[PDB]
Amino acid sequence: QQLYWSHPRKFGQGSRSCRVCSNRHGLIRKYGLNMCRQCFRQYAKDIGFIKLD
Amino acid sequence: VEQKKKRTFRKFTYRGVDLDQLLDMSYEQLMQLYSARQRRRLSRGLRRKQHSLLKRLRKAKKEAPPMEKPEVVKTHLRDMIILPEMVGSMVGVYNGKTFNQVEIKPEMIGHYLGEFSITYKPVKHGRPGIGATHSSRFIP
Amino acid sequence: PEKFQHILRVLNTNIDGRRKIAFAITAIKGVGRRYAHVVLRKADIDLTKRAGELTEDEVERVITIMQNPRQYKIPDWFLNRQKDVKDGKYSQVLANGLDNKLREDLERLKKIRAHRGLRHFWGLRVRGQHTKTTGRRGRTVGVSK
RNA sequence: AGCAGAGUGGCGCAGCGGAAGCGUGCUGGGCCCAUAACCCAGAGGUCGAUGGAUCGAAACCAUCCUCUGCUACCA
RNA sequence: AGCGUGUGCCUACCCUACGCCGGCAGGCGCGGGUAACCCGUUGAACCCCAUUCGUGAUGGGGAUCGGGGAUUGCAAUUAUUCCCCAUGAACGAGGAAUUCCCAGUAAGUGCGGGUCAUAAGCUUGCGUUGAUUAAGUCCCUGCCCUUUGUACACACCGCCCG
Repeated sequence: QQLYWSHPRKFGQGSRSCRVCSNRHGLIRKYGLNMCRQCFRQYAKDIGFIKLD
Repeated sequence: VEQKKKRTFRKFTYRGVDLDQLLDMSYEQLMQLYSARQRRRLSRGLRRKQHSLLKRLRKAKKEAPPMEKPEVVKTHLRDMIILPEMVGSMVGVYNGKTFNQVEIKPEMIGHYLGEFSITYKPVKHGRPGIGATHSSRFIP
Repeated sequence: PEKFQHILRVLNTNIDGRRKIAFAITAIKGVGRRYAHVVLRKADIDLTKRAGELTEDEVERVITIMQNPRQYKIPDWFLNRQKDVKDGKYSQVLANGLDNKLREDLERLKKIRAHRGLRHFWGLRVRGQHTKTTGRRGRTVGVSK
């Protein structure tokens, strides 16, 4: 078949992935996020936060 | 190569030593000649299948007739330090589509391959277009 | 007091006796203010008086301490040039030789015809800089009919 | 040949004893949601030659040449 | 001086005291921190006190540019970033216009977080120093309510005449 399929991803914006579906572009790490800012909003009601200010 | 006085003779020996000494040196003595960025690439790297290039150059240089240069070895690799042993070969270097061929001089040592092949058209102009300012507008 | 002399000529540039010694010397190219406050102290003279108050005996020593800096124990890193390139030594370059040296390195980078010499010859920025909004000499552009 | 004007610093007209004067145009900006109108901003530089006063001369004043305007003949 | 933050997390990675070596960037040896526990009694800047320069495109300004040294990475060229020497430009308070602001507020000044393998002139918060001017009005720009007029309702950026 092939002798390659991959090349070093060890740092950068391609070696971390966000939990929408493996979406990116929307660089995220904060306090152990790995969680997408669009959906973070939809989880304002869900637990982690309730808005108070 | 057809130059004189650029690495031997009166005027210019490569940081106090001729090309002839360099060829007998290992990389170890060679890198200690001041050119800081070079020293990273050797001490870290140590041949990550640059093997493919360096054998073809020596090989083609050998088999080629005397007083004539070889054909070409081609590369998509624009990165590799130009070295004394490489001199006299002819290398085509991929840009985005085009293999621009270059002869290697002893005066190019230390530099990269990719500095001798450009990857854009220098630029011409122009005649400013329409919206090229706060005036372009209207038609009906 | 001290009416003895004022403006004088030294190597390749005319230096006034109006200004303080260190700052006076800086006008000569290849010598900055940082380079001069060293060389005066190796010469073991005041920098707290004017350049017109130096004697001929003193200034004769200055240029010697300047042009052989390694032999008067100014470090190699503190020079303009360390291993010039293709000359094989540590060097210190001064006024009219600086320009001659400079013009060589331009010529060299068009000899090999690297990216550098092309950018030089075209009159465009050598280092990584945008030229889209940087420059102008030019700006008169029109499009109407 | 008599009289008159000029011999650009973008254009056209050439303003006066302080190195572009006037009018206009081109190019850019401003105002306005937008256009017009309106308001601002430009531009390598003895301005045909030979001289004098002068701080200086297209421009203060002469000596010469050339092109034209009006008048008009030598040829 | 304050708001914070920190390895044991994503897949290979943190914040750093102390000792030693180097001008510097940095290297190297050891130790602590799950954190009101260790870094950090956060021994920050402007400010404050004493020398030097002298009205000079000057030592103001640091653009452009040459050479050299380090760090990150698989790779640094069209210079990733950082450091050293040299080079020393525009710029000497800014037209027509225009923005924002009423009390710990404006302005000056530094710091933490965010993105981050390497890297803020950005954004988001925090302290520190701390004024002048107003206590009003519908003039301009715009908005709310009533009354009035309308050939308008795709609603005046409307409609319509020779």
